[PDB]
Amino acid sequence: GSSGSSGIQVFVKNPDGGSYAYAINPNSFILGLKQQIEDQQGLPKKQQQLEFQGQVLQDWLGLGIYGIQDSDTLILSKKKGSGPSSG
Repeated sequence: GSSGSSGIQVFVKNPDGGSYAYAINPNSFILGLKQQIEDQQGLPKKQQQLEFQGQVLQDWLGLGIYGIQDSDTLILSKKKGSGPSSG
């Protein structure tokens, strides 16, 4: 387990059947959190899409801009599709 007086703990529910508690500052940018999921899970950000209360969290929108709090849940869904251009 982990802990930290500073920062909020969010649960990332994967489309598989589980959830992982991630650590990220509330002032940080959304993208920041995603990265951690791309380096931990290996899944590409462009794919990983977290939605809250039915809203797409941008990258330039801090975790606060929306109003996210600690002990919150985040749904993960891979972009259903694939382009012929892979870089």
